[PDB]
Amino acid sequence: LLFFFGHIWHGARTLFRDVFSGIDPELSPEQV
Amino acid sequence: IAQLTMIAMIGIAGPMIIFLLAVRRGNL
Amino acid sequence: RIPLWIVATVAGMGVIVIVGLFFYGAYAGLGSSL
Amino acid sequence: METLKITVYIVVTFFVLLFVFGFLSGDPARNPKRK
Amino acid sequence: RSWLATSHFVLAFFFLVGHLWHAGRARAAAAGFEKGIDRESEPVLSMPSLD
Amino acid sequence: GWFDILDDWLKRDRFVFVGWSGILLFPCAYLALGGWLTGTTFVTSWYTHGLASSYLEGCNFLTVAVSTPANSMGHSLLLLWGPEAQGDFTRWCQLGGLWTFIALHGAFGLIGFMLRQFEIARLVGVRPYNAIAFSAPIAVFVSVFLIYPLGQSSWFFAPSFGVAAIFRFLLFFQGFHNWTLNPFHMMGVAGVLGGALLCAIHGATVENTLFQDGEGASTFRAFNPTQAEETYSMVTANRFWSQIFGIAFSNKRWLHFFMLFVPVTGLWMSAIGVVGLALNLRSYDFISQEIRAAEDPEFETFYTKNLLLNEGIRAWMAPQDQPHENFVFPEEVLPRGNAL
Amino acid sequence: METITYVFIFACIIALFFFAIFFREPPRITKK
Amino acid sequence: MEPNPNRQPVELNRTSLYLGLLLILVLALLFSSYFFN
Amino acid sequence: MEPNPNRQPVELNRTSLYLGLLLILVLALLFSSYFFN
Amino acid sequence: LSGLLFLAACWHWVYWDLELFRDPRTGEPALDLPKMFGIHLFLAGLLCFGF
Amino acid sequence: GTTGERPFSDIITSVRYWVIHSITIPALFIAGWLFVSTGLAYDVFGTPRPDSYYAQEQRSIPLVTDRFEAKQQVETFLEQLK
Amino acid sequence: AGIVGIIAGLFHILVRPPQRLYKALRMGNIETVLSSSIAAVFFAAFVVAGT
Amino acid sequence: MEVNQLGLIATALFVLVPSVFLIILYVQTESQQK
Amino acid sequence: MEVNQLGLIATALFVLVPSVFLIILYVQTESQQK
Amino acid sequence: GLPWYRVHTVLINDPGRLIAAHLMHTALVAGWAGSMALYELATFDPSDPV
Amino acid sequence: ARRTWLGDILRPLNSEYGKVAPGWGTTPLMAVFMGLFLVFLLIILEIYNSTLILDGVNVSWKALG
Amino acid sequence: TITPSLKGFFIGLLSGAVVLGLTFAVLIAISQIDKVQ
Amino acid sequence: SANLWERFCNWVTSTDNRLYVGWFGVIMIPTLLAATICFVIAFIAAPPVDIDGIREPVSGSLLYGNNIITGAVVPSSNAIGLHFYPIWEAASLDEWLYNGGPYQLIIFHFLLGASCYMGRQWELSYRLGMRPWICVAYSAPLASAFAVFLIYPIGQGSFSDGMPLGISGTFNFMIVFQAEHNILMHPFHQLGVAGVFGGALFCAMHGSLVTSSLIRETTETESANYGYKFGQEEETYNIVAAHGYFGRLIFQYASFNNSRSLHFFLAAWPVVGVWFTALGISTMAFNLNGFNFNHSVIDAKGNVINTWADIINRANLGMEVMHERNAHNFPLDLA
Amino acid sequence: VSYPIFTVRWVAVHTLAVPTIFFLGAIAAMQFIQR
Ligand code: CLA
Ligand code: CLA
Ligand code: CLA
Ligand SMILES: CC1=C(/C=C/C(C)=C/C=C/C(C)=C/C=C/C=C(C)/C=C/C=C(C)/C=C/C2=C(C)CCCC2(C)C)C(C)(C)CCC1
Ligand SMILES: CC1=C(/C=C/C(C)=C/C=C/C(C)=C/C=C/C=C(C)/C=C/C=C(C)/C=C/C2=C(C)CCCC2(C)C)C(C)(C)CCC1
Ligand SMILES: CC1=C(/C=C/C(C)=C/C=C/C(C)=C/C=C/C=C(C)/C=C/C=C(C)/C=C/C2=C(C)CCCC2(C)C)C(C)(C)CCC1
Ligand SMILES: [Cl-]
Ligand SMILES: [Fe+2]
Repeated sequence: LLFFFGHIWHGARTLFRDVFSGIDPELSPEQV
Repeated sequence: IAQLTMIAMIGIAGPMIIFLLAVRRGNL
Repeated sequence: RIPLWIVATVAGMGVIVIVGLFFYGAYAGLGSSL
Repeated sequence: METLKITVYIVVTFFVLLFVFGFLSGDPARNPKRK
Repeated sequence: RSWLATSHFVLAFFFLVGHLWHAGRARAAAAGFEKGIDRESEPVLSMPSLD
Repeated sequence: GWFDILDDWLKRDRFVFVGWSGILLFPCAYLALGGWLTGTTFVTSWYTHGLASSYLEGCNFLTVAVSTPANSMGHSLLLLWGPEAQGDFTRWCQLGGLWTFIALHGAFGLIGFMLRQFEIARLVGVRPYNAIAFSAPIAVFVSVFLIYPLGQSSWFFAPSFGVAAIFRFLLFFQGFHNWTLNPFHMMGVAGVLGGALLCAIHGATVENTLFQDGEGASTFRAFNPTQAEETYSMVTANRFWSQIFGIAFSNKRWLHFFMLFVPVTGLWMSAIGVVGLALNLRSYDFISQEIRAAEDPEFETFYTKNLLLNEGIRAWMAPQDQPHENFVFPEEVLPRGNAL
Repeated sequence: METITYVFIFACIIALFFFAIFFREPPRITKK
Repeated sequence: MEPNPNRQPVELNRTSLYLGLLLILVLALLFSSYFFN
Repeated sequence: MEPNPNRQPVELNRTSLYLGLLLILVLALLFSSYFFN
Repeated sequence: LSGLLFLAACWHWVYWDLELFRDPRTGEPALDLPKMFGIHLFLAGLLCFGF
Repeated sequence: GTTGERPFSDIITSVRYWVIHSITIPALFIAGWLFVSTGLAYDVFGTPRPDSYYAQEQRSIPLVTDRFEAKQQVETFLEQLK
Repeated sequence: AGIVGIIAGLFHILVRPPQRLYKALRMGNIETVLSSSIAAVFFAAFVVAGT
Repeated sequence: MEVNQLGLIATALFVLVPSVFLIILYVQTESQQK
Repeated sequence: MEVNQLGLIATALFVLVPSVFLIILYVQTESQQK
Repeated sequence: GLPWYRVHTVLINDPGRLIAAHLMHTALVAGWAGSMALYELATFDPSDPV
Repeated sequence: ARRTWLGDILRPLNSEYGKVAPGWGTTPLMAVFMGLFLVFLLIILEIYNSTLILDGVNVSWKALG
Repeated sequence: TITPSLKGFFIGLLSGAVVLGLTFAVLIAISQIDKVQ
Repeated sequence: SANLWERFCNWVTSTDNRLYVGWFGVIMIPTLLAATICFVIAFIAAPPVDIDGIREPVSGSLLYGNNIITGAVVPSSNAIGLHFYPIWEAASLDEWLYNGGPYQLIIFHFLLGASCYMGRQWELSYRLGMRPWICVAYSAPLASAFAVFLIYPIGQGSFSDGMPLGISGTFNFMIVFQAEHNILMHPFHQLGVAGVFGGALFCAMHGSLVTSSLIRETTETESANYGYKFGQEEETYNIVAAHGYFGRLIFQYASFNNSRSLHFFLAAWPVVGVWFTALGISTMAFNLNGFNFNHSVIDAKGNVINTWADIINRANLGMEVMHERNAHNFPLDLA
Repeated sequence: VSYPIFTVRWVAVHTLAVPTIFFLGAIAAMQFIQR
C-alpha cells in the first residue's frame, strides 16, 4: 500500500518532468 | 382537516406583494 | 421569457413542500413508531 | 492556608486592576492612524 | 427546561461572536483600516525588526 | 488516424471535460452513486442482516444503508451472473449484491478520477500535486472497504454504505479493536484535525491581512483576477503570528505544501493502522498495565476503565450484530455494573 | 526508567520550542 | 582519477532542523508507550 | 546586533575522524563486557 | 556473497566512467533501456524455466 | 469563459423549456409514484411488504447460511408464507 | 512462464519500441522504469500477502 | 514496572539516529562558506 | 544470560554519541568551500 | 543545494555509481538474510517438531 | 571514458539508444496479449474466489496429499 | 467440462465486451463527425 | 521619566516586543503559566483521585503507574460537584490532591487565559492596523474547550463529568458521552465532522492546487521553495492557471477565481462547522440528545424490525451498562 | 449565437435529473404506506 504512492509519485514526476520546478506565462484556458 | 389551504395563500402572498410591484414597476 | 426570480421562488417552495412531505412521513408512514 | 487565600486575592487584584486601568488609559488612541 | 436552556445558549453564544465581530470592526472602522492595509503606508514596514 | 480523431473529440474543451479518463470514470462513478441511491430507497437488508435499510421499508436518510453481503458469501465478488445470484436480479439484490457492485465500481471510479486529475493537469500544463494529494483518500477506501474485510471472514464485516451503518462501524472498532488506542489512528486525527486548523487559520489570516484595493467595505470585488501584486500582506501576517504564537510562516510556497502534507500524511497513517486491523493486529492492550491490574485490585487508570466499556460493547452488541454466529447470551452472563 | 524517558522527551520538546522561537532564522525582506 | 562531475552540495536550513527535530521527538513521545508496552 | 568578531571556524580532517572512531570503538569493545557485567 | 557484492560496489564506484555507459553518437552518458529490459527478461525467464 | 453549450440561464428562462418540462417533469414523478403504489417496486428488489417479514408464528430471521445454495435457500424462505 | 519469458525476452532484444510508445511512456528516461517496476513490485506484494 | 526491556533502547535509538542525521546536515550546511 | 539490563544502552550510547560528534565535525569541515 | 530527500538524485544519469549503489543494496539484503538466519539458528529449538 | 576487456564485448548490447520503430509499430499486436493477460488474470482470480467453479479443480486444502 | 459457473463466466465475458464495443463504437463514430482545424 | 505608568502602558502596548504581551496578556501570561506548571507537576507526580466521589481513587500520573497514552489529570470529585474548590478550601494538600483539586486550578486558569489569548489576537491586529476577526476564527476551538471543560459540567451538575486532561481520559469522555447522548446521531456533531473532514479536504485542496501552479524560478536540482522571497510584490503562483485546471476537474462555475472569495470559504467552512460541534456538546449538556430511532420501523403485526440505529443502541447499552460500575444505586441514570 | 440543443452536457444533466425526480416521486408515495 505504501509502494502504491511511490508508483503514483515517480509516475507523475516522469510524465511531468517538464512542468517540474514550476510553470510559465500564457493565458489560454476556456477557449479551444 | 386540511389547513394547507391557508398556508398556500399566505405563502404565495409574500411573492405577490412584490410581483405586483414588478408589474407596476417601482420602488424595488 | 420567465423572470429568473420567479423560477427560483417557485422551484424553491416546490422543494420545501416535497421535503416537508418527507418530514410528515416521519410521523405517519413506516418510519413512525406506532 | 488562610494566608495563601489572602496572597492569591491580592495577586489577582493587582493584574485585574492593571487590566481595567489599562484599556481606560486611552486605548483607542494606540493604533497606526486615526486617533 | 431543556428546550429553553439549549435554545438560549446557542443564541447567547452566537451573540458573543456577534459581539467580537462588530466590536472588532468598529475599532478598525474608527481608526480607519477596516477595508485593508494601506499599500503605500504599511504600518508594519515602519516598525523595527524583532527577528 | 482514427485514434487522434478519437483523441481530438475526447480532449475537446466542453462544459464537463470528458477525456480518456472519462471512459473509465463516468461509467463507474455514475453506477456507484446510482447503485447507492437505488438500494437506499428500494433494496432491503432483511435476508442478509435481518435489517430494514430502505425508504420503502420506513428507513430515513440516517438509518438507510446498502448493507454488506451475508457472512456466508465469504469474499465472493457476488457477480450478477455468478454462482450465487445465477443471473437473477432480485436474488442478487437480496444477497447484498449491490454492495460489491457499489464497492468495486466506485473503486474504479476513484481510479478514473485521479487519472482525470493526471490527464487534465498534463493538458493545462500544471503540476500533478492534485493527484499526489488524492492518494490519501484512495488508500483509505482501499484499506477500509477492501483490504480490511479481505483480512476478516467476509465482506459482512466491511463498512456498510450508509449514515448509521457507519456509526456502528466506529463503535465496533472501539469495542473490538480499541481503535482509539492505536498510534496510527492518533496520527490520523492529528492530520485531519490539524489540517482543519491550517484550513481555518490560513483563510482567516489572509482575509484579515488584506490590502485595500477598493473603496467599498465588501472587499471581495476589490480583487485582481489577473495576478500582479499580492492581494494580502504576507509581511504583516508574519509579524503578527511571530508575536502572538512565537512562530510564523514566511514562504508561501512552503506554507501551501505544508497544507498538502499534513492532511495527506494523516490519512495515510490511519490507513496503515486499518491494514493492521485486517489481521486483527490491533493496539488493544498494554501488557505492563494488565499484569499489575491482575495482581493489584486497587490499581485503576482511565485505560482500564475503557477496556471495561469495550467488554460491554462486545457482549451487548454481538448477538444482533453478528447473526450468523447464532449467539445466545443469558441475562446472568451479561457483564453489568451496579443498578444499571 | 519509563517516567524518566517520557519527561526527557517532553523536556527536549520544550527546549526545542525555546530555540525555535528565540533562535530562529531572522526573516529578511526583499534582499534575501 | 577524474573528479566525478555529477555531484552537488547538500543543504538543510535551520528551520528544517527544527521542523525535523519536532517530528522525531513527538513521534518518540507517541510510540515510546507502545515500545515499553 | 553586531557580528561577534571573536569566532573562528572549526575543523576535523578525515584521518582525525578515523583516529577518533578507532578510539571510540575499541574503548567500547573494552568496556562493554564490564557494562553487561 | 554479501562481501563480494560489497567489494564490487566499491570498484564500480571508483571506476564510474566506463565507456560502456557513454553513447558513441552523443558522447554523453546514456543507457538503452528497451534492449536492456529484453536482455534481463531473457535471463529471468531462462532462470525461471530452470527453477 | 464560454463553450458551445447553451447558457442554462436562457434555457431555464425560455418559455419553450417549460412548455416541454411542465409535461416531462410531472410525468416521471407520477411514474415513480406508480412504481411504489402498485407494489411493483416490492417485486423488482425482493423487498418484503409490512406483512412479509416473518411467518405468523415464527419469530426467527431468514438468514442466508451458505453462498452457493443461497438462491435456493432464499426461495425456501418465501415458501413459509414469508 | 519461463519459456514465455525466454521468448518475450528475445523479442524485446530484437524488435524496437514503437515511436508512439517511446514518446508516450517517456522511454530513454530511467525514472520511468522505476515507475513501472514499483507498480509491478507492489502488485506482487499484494498477491503474496493474500496467498 | 513490568515493561519491555528493549523499550528503552528502542526509544533512545529512535530519537538519536534520525536527530543525529539532521544535525549532521544542518551543521555541514551552516559551515559552507559564502 | 544474567547480564546487566542497562549494559546494552550504555554500550550503545557510548558508541554513538562521541562518534556522532566526530562525524558532525568532519562533514561540516568537508563541506567548507575552498 | 540539494534537499535531504533528494541526495540520491546524484545517480539519475551516472550508470556506474548507480550500479555501485544497487550493488551495495543487494549486499545489504544478502547480508541481512545470512545473518538473520544465524540469529534464528542460535535461538531455534528443534527438540520437538510436533 | 575508459575502455575495458569486458566493456568492449558489451559495447554492441549498449549502443542502440534512441533507436525506435516508426509509427505505431508493434502496438496493436501488444494490445492483444494485454487483453489476453487481463482475461487470464480474471480467470485465475475468479477461480481462487470460487466464483468460477470447475469440476476437477478443488480450491481447498483438500485435493492434496 | 463446461460447468454452469463456467457458462456464466462467458456470459459475463461476452456481455462485457459488448459494453466495451458499443461504447467505443459510438465514440469512434461521433469523434469522426466534427474536429475541424 | 515622562511618567512611570504612561511608560508602563507604552511598554505593554509596544509592538516592538518579541512576544506581544498585551493588556489581555497581562491576564493571559500569569494564568497560562499557573495552568501549565500545575499541569506538568500533576501529570507526573499527582496521587490517585476519587473522581466519582465513591472513594475509588483513579491514578493518572506517570510516577503512579501511567504512561503518556494512559496518563491524565483526573477531574475533581463528584462529591464536590460544582462547588468551588481552591487550595485554601482544603485542610491539607493531601486532601486537595485526593479530591481532584489540581483539575479545577488548571481548567479555570486555562479557560481564562485561553479567552485572553483570543482577546490578544484582536489587540495585536489593532496595533498593527490589520483587520480583526482572526480572533473570531479562534473562537471556535475555544468554544469547544469551554463546552468540554465548563458548559457540560455546569449542565450535568458536576466538574467530575468534564473531560479529563489526558489521552485515554479523553477517549473515556467520548465513549460514555455516546452512550448517554448518542452524539453520532446528532446534527451538530455531524456538522462538526463535516467542517473537520471538509477542512482537511479543502486544506489539501488549496494546498495542492497552489503548490502545483507555482511559477518556475528554480533549478532542476534546487528546492522549489527558494523560488520565493520573503516580502514579494507580485504573486508566487499562477492563480489563473490553478482555476483553469480545477475548473476543468469539475466544471468552471464550480471553481474559484477570486482568491479572497477562496480564503473566506477556506476559513468560514471549518470555523462554522466546529462552531456547531461546540454548540452540540453545549446543547447535549442539557440532555437534548441525538435522534432516537429505536424500534421505529415495525411490521404489520407489531414485531420490531431492526435498523442500523438499533445496532447502535446495543453498543450504546454496553457502554451505559458498564460505565462507572459501583457509582449507581438506582435504575435511571439521571446525573 | 446559434446554440445547439442535444449536447454532452444535456446527456449528463439528464442522467441525474431524470432518475432523481423518478425517485422523488417514488419516495413521496412511500409516505402513505402503513400497516
Ligand atoms: C468501462 C467501464 C466499466 C468497468 C471497468 C466495469 C467493471 C465492472 N463491472 Mg460493470 N458496467 C458498466 C461499465 C463498467 N463496468 C456499465 C456501463 C454498466 C451498465 C450496463 C455496467 C453494469 C454492470 C453490472 C450489472 C455488473 C457489472 C459488474 C462489474 C465488475 C465485474 C465485471 C466483470 O467480470 O468484468 C468482466 C471483464 C470483461 C468482460 C473484459 C473483457 C475484455 C476483453 C479484452 C474482451 C475479450 C472478449 C473475448 C470474447 C474473449 C475471448 C477469449 C476466449 C478464450 C473465449 C467490474 C468491476 C458486476 C459487479 O459489480 O459485480 C459485483 C455486475 O454484476 N457491471
Ligand atoms: C523501488 C524503490 C525506490 C527507489 C529506487 C526510489 C528512488 C528515488 N526516490 Mg523514491 N519512493 C519509493 C521507492 C523508491 N524510490 C516508495 C515506495 C515511495 C513511497 C513512500 C517513494 C517516495 C519518494 C518521494 C516522496 C521522493 C522520492 C525520491 C526519490 C529519488 C531521490 C531519493 C533520495 O535522495 O532520497 C533520500 C532519502 C533519504 C536520505 C531519507 C530516507 C529515510 C527513510 C524514510 C527512513 C527509513 C530508512 C530505511 C532503511 C528504509 C528501509 C527500506 C524498506 C523498503 C525495507 C530517487 C530517484 C525523491 C525525488 O524524486 O526527488 C526529487 C522524493 O521527493 N521517493
Ligand atoms: C545465487 C543466488 C541465490 C540463491 C540460490 C539464493 C537462495 C535463497 N535465498 Mg537469496 N538472495 C540472493 C541470492 C541468492 N539466494 C541475493 C543476491 C540477495 C540479495 C538481494 C538475496 C536475498 C535474500 C533474502 C532477503 C532472503 C533470501 C532467501 C533465500 C532462500 C529462499 C529463497 C526463496 O524463498 O525465494 C524467494 C522467491 C522469490 C522472491 C521470487 C521472486 C520472483 C519475482 C517476484 C519475479 C520478478 C518479476 C519478473 C522479472 C517477471 C518476469 C519473469 C518472466 C518469467 C515472466 C534460498 C536459500 C530467504 C531466506 O530464507 O533467507 C536465507 C530470504 O528471506 N534471499
Ligand atoms: C393570512 C392571514 C394573516 C397573516 C398575514 C401575514 C402576516 C402574511 C404574511 C405572509 C408572508 C410574509 C409570506 C411570505 C412568503 C415567503 C416565501 C414563500 C418565500 C419563499 C422563498 C423562496 C422560495 C426563495 C427562493 C430562493 C432560493 C431557494 C435560492 C436563492 C434565490 C431565491 C431567494 C429566489 C393574519 C395574521 C391576518 C390572520 C388572517 C389571515
Ligand atoms: C443499481 C443498478 C443500476 C443502476 C441504476 C441507476 C444508475 C440508478 C440511478 C438512480 C439515481 C441517480 C437516483 C437519484 C436519486 C436522487 C435523489 C432521491 C435525490 C434526492 C435529493 C434530495 C432529497 C435533496 C435534499 C436536499 C439537500 C441534499 C441539500 C439541502 C436541501 C435539500 C433538502 C433540497 C443498473 C441499472 C445500471 C444496473 C443494475 C443495478
Ligand atoms: C567483506 C568480506 C567478507 C565479509 C562479509 C560480511 C561479514 C558481511 C556481513 C554483512 C552483514 C552482517 C549485513 C547485515 C545487514 C543487515 C541489515 C541490512 C539490516 C537491516 C534492517 C532493517 C533495515 C530493519 C528495519 C526495521 C526496523 C529497524 C524496525 C522497524 C521495522 C524495520 C524492519 C523496517 C568475507 C569475509 C565474507 C569475504 C570477502 C570480504
Ligand atoms: Cl468509565
Ligand atoms: Fe492561500
